[PDB]
Amino acid sequence: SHMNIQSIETYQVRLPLKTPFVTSYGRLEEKAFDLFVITDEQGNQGFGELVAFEQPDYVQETLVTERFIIQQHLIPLLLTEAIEQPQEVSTIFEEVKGHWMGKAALETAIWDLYAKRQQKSLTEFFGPTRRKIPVGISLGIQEDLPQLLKQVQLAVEKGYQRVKLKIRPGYDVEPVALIRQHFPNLPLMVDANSAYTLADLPQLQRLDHYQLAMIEQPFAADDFLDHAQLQRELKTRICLDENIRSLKDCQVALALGSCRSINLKIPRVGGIHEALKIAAFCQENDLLVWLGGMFESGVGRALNLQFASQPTFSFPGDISATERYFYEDIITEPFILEQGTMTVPQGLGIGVTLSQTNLLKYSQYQKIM
Amino acid sequence: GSHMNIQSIETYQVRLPLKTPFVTSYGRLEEKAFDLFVITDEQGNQGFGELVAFEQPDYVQETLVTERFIIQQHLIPLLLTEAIEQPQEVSTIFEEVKGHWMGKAALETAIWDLYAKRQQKSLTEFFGPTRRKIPVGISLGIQEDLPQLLKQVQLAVEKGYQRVKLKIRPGYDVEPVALIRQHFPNLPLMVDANSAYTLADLPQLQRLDHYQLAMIEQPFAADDFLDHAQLQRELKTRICLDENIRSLKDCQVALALGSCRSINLKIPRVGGIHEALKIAAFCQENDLLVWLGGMFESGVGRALNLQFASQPTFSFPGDISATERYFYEDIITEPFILEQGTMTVPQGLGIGVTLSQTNLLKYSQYQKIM
Repeated sequence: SHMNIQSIETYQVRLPLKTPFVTSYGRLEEKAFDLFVITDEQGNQGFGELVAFEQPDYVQETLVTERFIIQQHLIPLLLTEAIEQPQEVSTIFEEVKGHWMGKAALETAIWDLYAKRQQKSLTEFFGPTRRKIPVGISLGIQEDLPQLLKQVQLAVEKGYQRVKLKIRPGYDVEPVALIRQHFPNLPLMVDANSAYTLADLPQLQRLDHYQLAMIEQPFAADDFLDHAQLQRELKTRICLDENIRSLKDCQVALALGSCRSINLKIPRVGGIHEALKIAAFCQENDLLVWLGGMFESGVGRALNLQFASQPTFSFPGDISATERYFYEDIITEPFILEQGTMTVPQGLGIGVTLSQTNLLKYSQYQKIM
Repeated sequence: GSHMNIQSIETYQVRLPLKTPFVTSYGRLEEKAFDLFVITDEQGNQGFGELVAFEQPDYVQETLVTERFIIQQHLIPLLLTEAIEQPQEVSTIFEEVKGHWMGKAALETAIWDLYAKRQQKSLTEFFGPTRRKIPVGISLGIQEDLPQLLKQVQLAVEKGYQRVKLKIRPGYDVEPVALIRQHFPNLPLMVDANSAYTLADLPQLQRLDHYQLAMIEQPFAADDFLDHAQLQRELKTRICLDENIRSLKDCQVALALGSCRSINLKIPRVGGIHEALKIAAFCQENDLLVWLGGMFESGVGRALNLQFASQPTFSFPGDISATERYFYEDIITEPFILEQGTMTVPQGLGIGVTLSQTNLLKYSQYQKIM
């Protein structure tokens, strides 16, 4: 009675955004994502989400291309061997190069399935975990400092224990100074989104005076050497994102001295097994690791909350209630956020149940096998 | 004005019959599929480029179908946003697209070809010093029957090849190498490890260090820099990286970690000619032996490979062969000349080839994108 996949179903969902995306390729009025439902011989069902964007701006994977790699190469690989432990999936997919998000979509669903098989919450496989966890908040560029200061104040009023400010060349030292002045002990970090170059090192060093938790990806998404040049000169921890796809990338960053913090995203790293290996390595080498979001639906969000609930993830991550980005979700229950703290879903697997009514109005169904 | 006004873009999805079908985890492939792109300006000049990506993501992540999609959905629209004057502008235009190196190169290489023709020059006139004819190497798979192996090496040498590449595996390395170095103590020989080894096999690889090998290619994982550096520090022989080198920055990291002393360069894998030129230069500046690898290109990609590899910096013969070595027929009108291990570099404007309308009709599906 080993895990014997009876069927695989998928929903191509398009969830309306409260704030549509503007990309170099056009506008996006909704976040598109594919859901995968893997049913075993027992009737148990594992849920997974393909979160890849519709354009290769953040990273190379896109929804349409990963969707193809899943049906043409990954699913066939997944269906050849009987799986005993979810950790075996990463090994099974090993022969497929790249396509991390496509792998994660299927791999995370197998972990969910396995958990349900054991009649346990997936959290039971992540070692010690919290029931509720503080989450951070991120503010975009606010040229009107007074209003920005207003935002931080409301953030603190709502109990958020950490704040992230997006930053760019002509907007960094001034706004960070203002917030550090009105909030001396507030955990603060900045997000440079690759907006700087090595020539801006002088400017970036000024931030060392404001006790920031970290400065995220100031240089190119594919750079290690420039970041190392900066990290050597900074007391503040530099954080990498796009560049960290696996345990080995963390090992290369550590070797080069590229950073002292890692932004971890399960889909970007290919799944839970890889995310777990990366988190363990960061713990052993003083690399502050935290979890980031990717506009996931409730399916991916549930998993993020559970994974981020481990004590290790002490720095509040980028996780919010689904309604922060959407009007509705495709799962039946809402996540509860009270004073910057969210409850970690309990219940078998990821602890969420699909909303057939909403899936019916926002998605296209298809039985792969 | 001196800008290339693109009037039309045409594509051909080709499937060229292989003399030896591919065997993949997804099935046998009787032909090498690839897409050709033709970019015509207002003067009637036409640039040719090729999308070489395999039909499965086993070598590298890109696949023919997915890159084909990225090209029409993202790259072509981007390509058409500026009135391009210099081919170097393409890689900058494409910079915002993450990854998709092979898709980028397909169009980027066509623009270089178009520009050269526009300037009334052979593409070689843009690669600095270049040779008219160049020696190419030969590859040889695993051969447990040493006697025959020695026979094939004897054949290659008799045929003029000045370098041989042997596929190697954990229980098959020193044996065939020692045999060849004993019968050809002066022949340039390299070994392709195809990521079949692990760091624990160090002692076995060290034994190879005493056969004057030009290099040992990617003994460890395709995405590894650190294990390779550990090995490299223990060997006199040059370690060569491939899958892992997508840009100049990747070479900079490899050099900083001491991962290798040689680079397998493939234009498609690197995103085009511009990045390839930056990589070759950095290699020449840092004593990294660079050579051109192959990807079963049709005559379009092959013509470019010969022209780029003709630069004297590419001292080590690369994996470039006549199209006949892998295919029955080609989609260009003329076969490449190969005499005693030496191939003729295409002269003529751009990459110097003309498409075979007859063969394109036999082996491809046409589509006018713009």
